[PDB]
Amino acid sequence: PANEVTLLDSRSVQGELGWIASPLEGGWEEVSIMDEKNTPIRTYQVCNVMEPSQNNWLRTDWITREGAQRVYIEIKFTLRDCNSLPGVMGTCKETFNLYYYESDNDKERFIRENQFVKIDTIAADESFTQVDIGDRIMKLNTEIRDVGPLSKKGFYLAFQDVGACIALVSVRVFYKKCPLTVRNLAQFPDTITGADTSSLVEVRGSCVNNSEEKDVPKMYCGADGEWLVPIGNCLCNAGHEERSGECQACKIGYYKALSTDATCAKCPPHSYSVWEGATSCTCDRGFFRADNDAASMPCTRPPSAPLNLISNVNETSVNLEWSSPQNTGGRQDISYNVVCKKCGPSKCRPCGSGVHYTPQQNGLKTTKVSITDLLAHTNYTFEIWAVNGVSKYNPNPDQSVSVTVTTNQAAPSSIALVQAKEVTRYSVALAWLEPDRPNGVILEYEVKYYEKDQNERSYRIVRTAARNTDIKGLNPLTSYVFHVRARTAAGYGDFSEPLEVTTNTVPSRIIGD
Ligand SMILES: *[C@@H]1O[C@H](CO)[C@@H](O[C@@H]2O[C@H](CO)[C@@H](O)[C@H](O)[C@H]2NC(C)=O)[C@H](O)[C@H]1NC(C)=O
Ligand SMILES: *[C@@H]1O[C@H](CO)[C@@H](O)[C@H](O)[C@H]1NC(C)=O
Ligand SMILES: *[C@H]1O[C@H](CO)[C@@H](O)[C@H](O)[C@H]1NC(C)=O
Repeated sequence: PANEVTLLDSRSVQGELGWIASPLEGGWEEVSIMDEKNTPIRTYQVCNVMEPSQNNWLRTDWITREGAQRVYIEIKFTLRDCNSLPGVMGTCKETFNLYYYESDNDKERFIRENQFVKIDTIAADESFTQVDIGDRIMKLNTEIRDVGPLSKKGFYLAFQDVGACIALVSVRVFYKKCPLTVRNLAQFPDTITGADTSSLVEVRGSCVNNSEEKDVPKMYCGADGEWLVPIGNCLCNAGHEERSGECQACKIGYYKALSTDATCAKCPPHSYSVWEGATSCTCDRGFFRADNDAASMPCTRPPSAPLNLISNVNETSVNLEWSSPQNTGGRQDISYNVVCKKCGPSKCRPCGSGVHYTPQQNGLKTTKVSITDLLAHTNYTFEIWAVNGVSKYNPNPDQSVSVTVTTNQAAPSSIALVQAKEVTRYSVALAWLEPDRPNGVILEYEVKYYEKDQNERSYRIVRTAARNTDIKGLNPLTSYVFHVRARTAAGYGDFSEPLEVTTNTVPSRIIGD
């Protein structure tokens, strides 16, 4: 596996591994066993089970420990049951002994007779047998033992047969490491396991490119080569976000302003980021951000012109009313500034004075202002400007609309004749005269209507340029009241006397059928 590093494998070793036996003859014997396919595997067998005592040694070649302290030894072997051999009770054994000795000499010519250390007496437990199909062996035992802590450049493994009936099929020697990994944006290197089978090796992580440490990244390498639960983390730098084990630049159109931010966010309305790894979003053309700001908050724009600009005049005092613009851009910080003028295109200077202008004349949150005390018979002109937190960045006169007005201009008279031209079950067509004395240019007419009955009465308004209108979508057989008034730059005339019209049962020709 990725957590094991093989120091020796007898099955890999080609062509007579070869191993020192003592005695050289009559002890452990090398013989090749045939697998399913392909090549032979060198094994060692002895079954000297009729002898009173046996001491047969077999020793590997020198094995480097590399950097390992704790080394594992996996032995696969077969064992013939003493009971299956006739009359060998008392001589025959079911175990063999395993030893090692550490050495800096990789060239030892003879098996040592003293300095070895016993790893264990190895027994085969029957119930743990495996079927090995590859080498054609029905009952194979596998036992693993471990040694350490190892301090020298290498070591020799030795097998002592005391009188068993045994074939050593394979020997694999290895150490364990926790494999290279990335955890919480910190890299942890391949780490050789500790000195004992219980050891934990503390490893400090390194921040990946390109991120910064938040809390010191640390993780334990367990002796089984598994990492334990890490602590600490690194955070992706601004303009980057965690993907896989890496901090990758924010994708086009996306941004991350601070390292403490989780992931990349798409640029908010009317801002964009044209480069990867963006920490900011450039405002779109015609769009801005106020000094009081969040780069997460969308860019905004100066509003459109205020709507339904309506003038009323009384003597020298001009009262004005308007409505919120169609496009705020948008923000709720909108306010209005009024602009006075005197002309009658060229020149038209400010009319500068100490006038009011009540309540404000600038930075105004309401839709009304009353102007008082300016001079009497002259044409003035007003611009009402819709303002917001931006527009100091791009002021334009189309953030305002104008009304030309004449002071001391009288309001128009009332209408005094309004007629129902055609009545159907759902509609009333109206027509009316111009007022006797418009006293100026008529800008539009307003029809006001409602149900005669006060309960469930809804007041509605229709505006028109012409002197007629068709009021549609009404209740049938229902009594309604209509009034009309005209507007000029001097304001509204008084409404006409009420005209009462009851819808009838005449079919609608629009609906047909
Ligand atoms: C305010 O402006 C109006 C519109 O221009 C002026 O009315 C015009 O006056 C001239 C003569 O000065 C006439 O020839 C036009 O026929 C008028 N226009 C209209 C209403 O049709 C008015 O004179 C100006 N008043 C002041 C005091 O400047
Ligand atoms: C002018 O406006 C005020 C508003 O209350 C009103 O009292 C006064 O009657 C108006 N003048 C005329 C000519 O009616
Ligand atoms: C981070 O450093 C690596 C080398 O470790 C370098 O190759 C790379 O350019 C850096 N990351 C960026 C900005 O792509």
